[PDB]
Amino acid sequence: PDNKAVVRQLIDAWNNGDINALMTFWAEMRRFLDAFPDLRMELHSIVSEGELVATRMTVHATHTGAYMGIPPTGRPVSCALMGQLRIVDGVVVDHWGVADALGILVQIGM
Repeated sequence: PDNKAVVRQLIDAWNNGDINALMTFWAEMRRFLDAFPDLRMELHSIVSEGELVATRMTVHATHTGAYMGIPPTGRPVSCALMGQLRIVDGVVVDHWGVADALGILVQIGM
């Protein structure tokens, strides 16, 4: 079971809408997905070692929902996102992440 292949398939599943493949692998995340439900993930780099896998990504989406009170603008966003995943037995068990939240506020007009 290659950790680095699980991640690359989780991103594929999310960007293509495969409920099942995304479930074979399993706060502020809801703020995003409520404000940017259409978000898409572009993987720039991936580092694996043991159960931990780390990613550099850009999130692409359109601002259709209220984000932290800012009303929806319709404008697309591109937000840098770095995360860490813990994969046990081929399924993600924990996740850490830092998104460029401030860079979103610039992109939409705040």
